[PDB]
This record gives sequence, C-alpha cells and structure tokens, in this order.
Amino acid sequence: TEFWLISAPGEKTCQQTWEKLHAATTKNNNLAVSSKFNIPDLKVGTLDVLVGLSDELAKLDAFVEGVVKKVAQYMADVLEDSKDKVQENLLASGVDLVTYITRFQWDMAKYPIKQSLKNISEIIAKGVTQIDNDLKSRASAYNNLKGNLQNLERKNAGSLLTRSLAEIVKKDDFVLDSEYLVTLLVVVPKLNHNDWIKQYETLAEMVVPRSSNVLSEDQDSYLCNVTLFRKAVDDFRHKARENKFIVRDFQYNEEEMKADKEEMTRLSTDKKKQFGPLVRWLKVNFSEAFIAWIHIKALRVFVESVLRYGLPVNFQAMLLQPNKKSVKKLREVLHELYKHLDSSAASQQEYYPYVYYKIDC
Amino acid sequence: ALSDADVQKQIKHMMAFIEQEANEKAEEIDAKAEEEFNIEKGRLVQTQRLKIMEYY
Amino acid sequence: QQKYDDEDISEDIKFLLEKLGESVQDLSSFDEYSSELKSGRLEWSPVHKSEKFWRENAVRLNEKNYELLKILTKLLEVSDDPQVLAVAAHDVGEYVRHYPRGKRVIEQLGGKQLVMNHMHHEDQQVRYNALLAVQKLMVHN
Amino acid sequence: RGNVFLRQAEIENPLEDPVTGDYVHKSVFIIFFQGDQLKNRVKKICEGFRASLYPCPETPQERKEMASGVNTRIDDLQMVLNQTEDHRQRVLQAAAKN
Repeated sequence: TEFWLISAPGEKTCQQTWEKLHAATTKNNNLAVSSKFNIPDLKVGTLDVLVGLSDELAKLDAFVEGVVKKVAQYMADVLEDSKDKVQENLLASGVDLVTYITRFQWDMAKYPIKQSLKNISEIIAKGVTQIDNDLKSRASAYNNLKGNLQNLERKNAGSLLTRSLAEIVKKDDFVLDSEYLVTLLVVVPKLNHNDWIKQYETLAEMVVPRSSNVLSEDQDSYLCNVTLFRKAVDDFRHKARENKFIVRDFQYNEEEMKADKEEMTRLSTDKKKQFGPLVRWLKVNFSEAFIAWIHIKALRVFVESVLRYGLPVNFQAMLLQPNKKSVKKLREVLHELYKHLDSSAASQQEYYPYVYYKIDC
Repeated sequence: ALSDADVQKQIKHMMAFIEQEANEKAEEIDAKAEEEFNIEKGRLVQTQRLKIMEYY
Repeated sequence: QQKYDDEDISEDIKFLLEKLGESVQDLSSFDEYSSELKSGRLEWSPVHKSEKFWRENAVRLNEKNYELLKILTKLLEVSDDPQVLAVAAHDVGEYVRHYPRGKRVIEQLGGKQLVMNHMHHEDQQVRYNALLAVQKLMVHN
Repeated sequence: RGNVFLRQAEIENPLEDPVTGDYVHKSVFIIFFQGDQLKNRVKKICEGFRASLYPCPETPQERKEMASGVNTRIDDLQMVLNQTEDHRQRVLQAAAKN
C-alpha cells in the first residue's frame, strides 16, 4: 500500500467534506481510499530563514530514512516474532500502523507548540540522534553476542581431524604416569589398518607391544592410538605421515570440553534472556520513531503549504490511496481540478499544483 | 505563473510577514526592557543602600 | 660567446662584466634620482630602466604629499623639452603601475588631462611615451 | 518562488558578447528578493547560468551622475582607441614597407 498526502488552499468552510469522501471529487470514483488529515497547530516563526529550515529539514529527512530503515532491517534480522516476509504486522505503539496514520494526532503533550518551530525541530533531531546512538551501541553489543554464539557452535562442530575429541577420547586412552612413552592418536582408516597393526614395529623401534588399540569410529576413518618411546614417536610420525595417517599429539583435558560447552549453553540462554529486552526495546523505540516521523512530516506539510500560499496558514490536508494502474487518470483529473487555483501553470512535475508528499511501506 | 494581481497579493503576504516581524521585535524589546529595568533597579538601589550603610 | 686561446681575454671579460655589474649597482639608488628630480634633470638614467627600482623602491615614491611626483606634474606644464617629458611620462606610468592609489591622487590633480594635452606634442616619440603612460593608467579604468 | 515585481528595459544595437563575441541584443529582466538565504540561492543559480551582478541600484542619484561622467571618460577612452589603432597602423606599415 502506498499513500498520497495532498493539501489545498482550503478556501471554502465546507471544503473538508471534499477532502474526506465527497463522491463528486472522490478519487477513482469511490475505489481509492481518501481520508482527512488532522492538521497540527503550528507557529510560523520566520520566513527568511524558512527556506534553509525546509532545506536542512529535507536533509534530516533523508538521514532518518537511513536510520529508521536500518531499524526496520535489524528488527527483521532478529527473526524472532518479526521477519522479512512473515510476522510483518508492524504495530505503531499497540495498533496497526495504518490505524495510527489515519488517526494521526499531533504530539501536543510531549512537544508543546509554545516553543518556536526551530527549537522543536532540533529537539526532534537530537531525540532521533540519541535513538540512533542507542541503536548503534546496543545492536553492536548484540552483534558481538551473536558472533560469540556463532563461534561457540562452530567450535562445537567438526570431525575428529577438525575438532578436539569431546565425546570420543578419555583418560584411559592416554598413557598414565608415563616415564618414557607418549600416546599419539594416530588415526588409521580401514584401507590400510591391517598394514598399521602389522608394521607399527617397522614404523618405529622400541615400541609398546600389543599397542594395536582402536578407540572409536567415524565416517572418514577409525581413531586408534599408539604408545611409543620418544624416538619411536619421531620415527612413527615420520613414516606414518606418508602412510596417510592423521598425526595428533592431543592432551586429554576435561576442561577443554566442559568449559566450551558451559559457555555455549550459558551464552545462548543469556542471549535469549537479553533478546527479550531487545525486541521489546526495539519495537517500542521504532514505534515512537515512526510517531515522531509522521509528526515531522506534518511539520513539513505545514511549512510547504504555508509558503505555497504565502503568510496565511489556511489549508486542508488529506490522506489518499490511489488504485494501481489508475494512477495516471487520477493525476490528470487532479491536474484539471487544481490548475484553476493559479490558472497559469499551477510542466507541473515535482512541485504539483497541490502541496504533495509521498510515503510508502 | 502569476498575473499582476496575484504577484501583488504575494507581495502583500510577504508584507503581513514583515509587519509580524516588527510586532514580535516590539514585544521582545519590551520584554528585555522589563528585565533591564529590573537589573538596573537592583544594582543601583543596592549600591545606594551600601553607601548609606557605611555612613550609618 | 667566442672562445679564444688566450686565457687573459677570458679573465679580462669576466672582470669587465663583474665591475660593470657593481657599476650598475652603484648607479642603482634612489637619493640621486630624487636629487636630479628636484633639479629637473631627467635623463635616460639606469634607475629609469632599472626593473628592480620600479619593482621594489616604488614604495619610496610614496613621499610625504608626493612632492617629487608633484614636481614632475609641474614639469609637465612648464617644461616643453621632449626628452625630460618622455622620462617623466614613463616614470609616472611605472609609478601608477606599482601604486594605483597614486594614480587616484594623480586623477585628483587632473594629470590625466595634462598628459592628454601632451599626446599632441610635436615630438612623435613623446606622443608614444605618453601613450604608454596612458596605457599603464588604464588598469581598472 | 517568484513573488516580486519585474523591471524591463530592452535595448537594441546588438553588441558583441562580453566573453564570446556574439553580436547579440540586450533585453534586461530584473527579479530580486529580500531573504538572505534566498539571495544566496538566486545569486548562485544566476551566476551558474548567466548573470551580471556587479552593480546595485539604490537611492543615490549622485551615483548615476558620476556614472554618466564615467560614460564621458569612456568616450575619451574610445578616442584613445582611435589613436592607438592609428599607431599600430603606421608602425606595421613602416615594417611591411621593407
């Protein structure tokens, strides 16, 4: 759905009915949704600086397209209760966002209008700035947490060759109180396992007899260990690397397993317990961000409608929703309607004969 | 895109703005006159008082 | 440009060149020019062709009331000698070239119309010298 | 947002363009405002396309009188141009003779 903000001189006292749903001037003959817009009560302040005010207002608007669409991108990336294509019903502080758009009410309570327009605009600017700073810091922290969890689950994965043996090797496999030996977990596949058990003596002198022991199984090969004097370890490694045997002088360490698994489970659970607050904070702050968004948009509408008609602030605004593929017909009929206001030229293009702004979800 | 009457009316609009500028400047200078009157009174009265105290 | 087998010639030409160099340095001065300006002697002095003099010491010509320039202005309407008039015209042109406010002071004195009278002098080369001075006067004008 | 009057003054006798030599007429249209930032924008755009913002019409008529005097000095300068072209003619003839 895509909406169209239109504002008019509002000369007639009854023109509001024409703005809302009057069937004579309705859009696409009662097939396009048209609603009135609650015009905020706003000051003027000045007009000399107002050109610059509108300028930097537009630049701030661009920048906040940036920040709020990044907020949308992140809340979509959370992928818990809200995703790109599912669970996309986005709530403007409790109700459907279109319900808040069609029931727009200026934020009189938070931002009184006795204050000049400039100071209110910078108030909103720095409020958005601190919203953005909080988003950056907190989302970076959550990116760090997610990266930590990803590294944890990555190091908790892999074959025997590419991962420390958690649920495979134990204490009894390695030599205990060893005075001269060292147990090397020389993995041997079944392609040449008889080879290993037959010429492990050829691979090295001064070796433990009957050391042909096999611990566990995996899909690439079979884990097995050899107990060997130091020179025997050198020779066995030297003549087994060529024999397509994985060499590994692993040291049994229950801590290497228990630590990693404990951090994995604790970080996952704490990440979820903190991601609850993430989604609450994110959806809330984005709802108020969109509230202030439509407020600054209404402020723009006011400024441009005013300068369009000079000093007096008399105008009537209205939401709209043209039918797809009926757009151009609406363009030309509204051109016919509004070209009599100026009667000369209001090549209408961007600056329409009506004060216009665009929004799309 | 304006005839003579319409551009004249826009000039009169800018003029209602200039008169508004004059009015807001007038009330602001009246306000600052209030505060400057107050501070002048405070300092001058207190200095006279202090001279009278030491003379006492 | 010609190399000779007698080294005495090369030493002598080097000596000639350097001593004529500091000869021009000796003739490069401002107080002798002012003494001649008071006396009205306006020859083809080396200082008159000295690019250095006009580039730097033109600030010196900004005297108190510009008396030397004023004397030149008087020499324009009293002295009819072509040579001194040409020298004075070139000097004024260079002075305005290096000091536009001095040109403004001259225009206060009305010297532009005086040199305009002098463009019609019987000595044609003096007409051209005054033309060069006027051409120098036309920057920002 | 043009919201101001316009002063018009069309002068014929096409004169060569200041920067290209186009023997082109003059047709002057004046539009100006009183907002300082609007003034920055208009002068930026006008210098971007085409403009001559050196002067500034104001109250002083003595400026107009001294400017007509400057037109008099411009005429005298044109006479100087006649003298200079005579000079280059005679010197180039002297050179080309031999």
